[PDB]
Amino acid sequence: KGTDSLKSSIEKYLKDKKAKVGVAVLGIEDNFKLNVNEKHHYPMQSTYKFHLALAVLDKLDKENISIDKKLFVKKSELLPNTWSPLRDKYPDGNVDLSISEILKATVSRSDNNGCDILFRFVGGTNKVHNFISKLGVKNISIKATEEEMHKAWNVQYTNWTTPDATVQLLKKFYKNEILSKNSYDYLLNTMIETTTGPKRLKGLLPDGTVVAHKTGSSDTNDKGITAATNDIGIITLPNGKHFAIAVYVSDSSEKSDVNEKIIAEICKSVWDYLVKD
Ligand SMILES: O=C(O)[C@H]1/C(=C/CO)O[C@@H]2CC(=O)N21
Ligand SMILES: O=C(O)[C@H]1/C(=C\CO)O[C@@H]2CC(=O)N21
Ligand SMILES: O=C(O)c1nc(CCO)oc1CCO
Ligand SMILES: *C(=O)/C=C/NCC(O)CC=O
Ligand SMILES: [Cl-]
Ligand SMILES: [Cl-]
Ligand code: NA
Repeated sequence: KGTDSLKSSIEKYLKDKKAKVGVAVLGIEDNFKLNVNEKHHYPMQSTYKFHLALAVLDKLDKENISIDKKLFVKKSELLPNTWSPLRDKYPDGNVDLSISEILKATVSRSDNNGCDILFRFVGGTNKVHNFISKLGVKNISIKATEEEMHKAWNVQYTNWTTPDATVQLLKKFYKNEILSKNSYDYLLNTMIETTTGPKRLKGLLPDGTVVAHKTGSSDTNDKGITAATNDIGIITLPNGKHFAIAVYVSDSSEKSDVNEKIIAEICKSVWDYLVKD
């Protein structure tokens, strides 16, 4: 037992769930670790917008470009029929939008068009892949823009991660090992000031728990398979410490609300273990 009855407890919970669920927990201040179903590749869906914002913010820090500089977005780039509050605000495109505003839409509101704008800005999906790899985090594949993921069903499975790689990226980011102080502060606040995934990592946590996170979601095909239901981020414990956590519910046959409950229950049991010192 110890941190092992916790792993065995999560495995027991996953036994009857028709899905492949990956889990990873990394203490921030204290060196706590937990893995469930780790040697597997889970599609990231919109969670990889976190990695993109990192590459964006790093490019700004390094080239000394202000997050306030404006980018001209062509109307042809605000694609329709994809989630994009940017397009809904500026339906005619051909507009100068600050990188700050585009980041906000991409991270806090999961803007697909904002995401693809920001991929163009850093030089494409492969540039983001290199940036992550050069940080010393392995087993993250970043190959498809949001536009490419909305084509064939298979294409989302080519943006994949291990759960371990995510918590490693989260904790590097949180301990301010990646970005300038101003860039760190900005991305953190956009990950706190989100309304997404209310029933995921946050669902069963006490009221007022600080949760900086990024969700991702996919469709359900006609054999009832939801490819990806995800939530990842950093959580504050009652004693003021933090832990990074990622839950990837992949290729689920379960109903949608069950898929989020899986994230919520798993995170809740981790929350209870760590709340006991
Ligand atoms: O001491 C604590 O507060 C928690 C914790 C939090 C993660 O930094 O990590 C260690 C493992 C555990 O229960 N401790
Ligand atoms: O098709 C596109 O790429 C662009 C463009 C100019 C081409 O550089 O003009 C229109 C506005 C828009 O979205 N289109
Ligand atoms: O727009 C959102 O709030 C959002 N959230 C997710 C992850 C699943 O909750 O994806 C999106 C964009 C469309 O999928
Ligand atoms: C952000 O999580 C992505 C949302 N939509 C992606 C798709 O619709 C692709 C699923 O087939
Ligand atoms: Cl273009
Ligand atoms: Cl409460
Ligand atoms: Na999302």
